Amino acid sequence: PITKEEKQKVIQEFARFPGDTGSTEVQVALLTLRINRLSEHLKVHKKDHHSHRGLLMMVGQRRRLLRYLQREDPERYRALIEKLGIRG
Amino acid sequence: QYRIIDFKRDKDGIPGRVATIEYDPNRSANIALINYADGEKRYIIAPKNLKVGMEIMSGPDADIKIGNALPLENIPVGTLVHNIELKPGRGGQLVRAAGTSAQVLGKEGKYVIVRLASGEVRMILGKCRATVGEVGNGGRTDKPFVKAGNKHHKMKAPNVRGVAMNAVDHPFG
RNA sequence: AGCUAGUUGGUGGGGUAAUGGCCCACCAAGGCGACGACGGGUAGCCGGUCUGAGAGGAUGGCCGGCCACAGGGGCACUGA
RNA sequence: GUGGGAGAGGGUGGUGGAAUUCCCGGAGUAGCGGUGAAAUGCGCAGAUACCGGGAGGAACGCCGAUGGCGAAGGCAGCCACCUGGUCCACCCGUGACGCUGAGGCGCGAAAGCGUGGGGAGCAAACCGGAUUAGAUACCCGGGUAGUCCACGCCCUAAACGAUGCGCGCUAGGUCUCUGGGUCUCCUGGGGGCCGAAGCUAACGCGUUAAGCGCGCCGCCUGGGGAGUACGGCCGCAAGGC
RNA sequence: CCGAGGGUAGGGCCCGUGACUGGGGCGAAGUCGUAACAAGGUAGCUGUACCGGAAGGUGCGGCUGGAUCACCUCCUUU
RNA sequence: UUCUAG
RNA sequence: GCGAGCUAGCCCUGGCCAGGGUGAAGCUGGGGUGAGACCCAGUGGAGGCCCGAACCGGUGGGGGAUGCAAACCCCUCGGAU
RNA sequence: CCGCAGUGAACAGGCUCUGGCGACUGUUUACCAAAAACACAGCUCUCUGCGAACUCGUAAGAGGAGGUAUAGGGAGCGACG
RNA sequence: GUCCUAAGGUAGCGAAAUUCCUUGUCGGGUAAGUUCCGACCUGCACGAAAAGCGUAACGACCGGAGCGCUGUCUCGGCGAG
Repeated sequence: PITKEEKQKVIQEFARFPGDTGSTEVQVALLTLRINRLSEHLKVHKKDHHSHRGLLMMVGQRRRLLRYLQREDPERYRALIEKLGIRG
Repeated sequence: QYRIIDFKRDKDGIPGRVATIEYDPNRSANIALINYADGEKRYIIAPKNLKVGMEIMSGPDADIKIGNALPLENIPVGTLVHNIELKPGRGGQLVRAAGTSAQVLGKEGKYVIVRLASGEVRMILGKCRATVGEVGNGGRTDKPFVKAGNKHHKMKAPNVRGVAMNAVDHPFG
């Protein structure tokens, strides 16, 4: 599972400003991290269709947050994608 | 390649290291070279599992460590095995790639119980051995001999059949 | 539910009152479609006309405009 | 964000009695079992009942509830492993990032199919017994596919609350669960019941709206033939859109 | 060279159309039966599966648009 | 258990 | 008693199939989704697979019937890693 | 550019429409018959725990099989649906 | 409504190569069609396991039809070895 101090090292990593506990930078970082150890969980455990559907909601939650930053500032969006590595 | 090899351990204290994946064509068994301590080897049983990186053996002692094998005496209850050690040392006493081995489903005095892989049940005896672990035969079943006749390719008798014949030919025939 | 070889564009050029793949050469391949393309069914389009409290339904023969056809199917001449 | 909290949401592994039917031993008789009354059936080669032992699936009593979770179907002996949703408090952080959704895309009862285990019990089909006029059904005695699991396929239904989703406005009394508080009660969610306004053709809904208003969706528009025929897509097929 | 027309071949959209046959609707009324509304007599309806002169029945799932106290466990409250 | 239509 | 230098088999051990055609697993790259399913394009080269010589055969017709021959000649045909 | 002809000669499928059986490449009755006959990949019952069961054998013994119930033998059909 | 039997043919098929009464009766194909092919089906005597209905591809298998083409035939008539 996700450790509490792991969560903070991620929040510290993505923050532009000391105190960024909640922002586009954190949401996507959280959701993408939550996407890579939930999908990892579904490969074994092939039939966890209740938690797969709850993942897919979160998959759509990511994209719409991503959508917003391109809608406003696509400059830091290219900086946010590359750093994470999503889109292909 | 038209040959046999191993089938029954009885020299122990020996270091059992899972030789390798020499999946083998000659008895429905798929075995890998088992590297012993001295260096003496053996294309050993195919009791599925025990990864390349060998790492096993047996012993008068114990070590259920899947695969591996000792006497009946030295064996759990509710256990699945093969290396069917029927009589006292008769080496293997059954289960050839016959995956579903036997399951010491209850033992008794100089007599240990066995679920007859094949399809029945009764008892063995004392020291009598047998190594747990699965088989190896990937359901060595099925698989299509399509527009041809694997058979032939058998090298394995088209000893073909008949039954209808024109005659009155061969035993009970 | 796919549609396309003159088909989409370009260079040069024939022809025409002259634009235009309009016809041709050579070149690159695009052009289109659910904001319904291709196909099928049916059709003279309107001013006006009948009806309708109305919005909206129908309809557009004679009078008028533009257009089409001259038994069916084409082509050229003379020529503003 | 953080900090708590609840739950039969899920899926992987694992263990726990209770009993059920079969199997070996003990004991011990003459009857059992069965209905509306019988009969078929079992049993003197000793059954039914009791004792003890075994093996095996399959559920999972009490707690358990008019209660709970969940997107829909649907989900309950304990165990831990991954994991989803969802709820109070701090008001910290982003800064309108939104609400609906043709098609798609995924799920998704139970029946069924495909292959590969397994099958204690239940049980269409089929088999006897009864039955009546007739018994292809109710009732009784048997018993197979299935029901069980892995994996892949179907996706249908009184799939129900017969009633899209979102936000916002319009008295209350009352039962219960969850989260917080100055915890005779106030607070936010959630569940049952009564009931003012109001809607209604009718019942009845009634801040869990069938009230009042805003978005965007799907569906209506006479009864049978029909939800069928034909063309099209889909399934191994039964069918299905 | 382009082309009106004519030919042989190949397909596509459709109307006609046929021994025969599936069903569907009429029609005075015919036979055989009870399925259904009162538990329609076994409450009914449904997805589906098998079977049965025919309505239907039995099984797995379920929905009540199922209801009485002719019986049990209790519940819920002054 | 069954007993047409007006 | 006699025989697989007949022929049907079976064991052991060598040799042999001129050319050509079709283009599955794979691996490379690109393709809307989370990874994928899965699509396409390239490469690729299987199959008792196709077209056919030698070689194996011996339907379908022709000749031959004191034949060339106690099964052969002619046209034809199937198989062809 | 030429002839009636331009794989010029020579080696080189007639195609189609339909039905029945067996699926299919096959294999076989040497000197008539290559077929809807056997063979099959594939199904189902099934005897067998080993020193197997069946086959040769006067007793050894071989076979089976250095196989071991995803196996070995007995079989009626002979994809797949 | 019954008499006997252990029950007393079910789903698919049908004059099939199991149907002699028969060139059965209707339909199509034709200038006529006792072969076909479709349909009925009183199945002289199909039927699920020596399977049953069908089935793409597949066959020197068997039977039915159309175009193409030729002395196969309307008698041929000439010629070469």
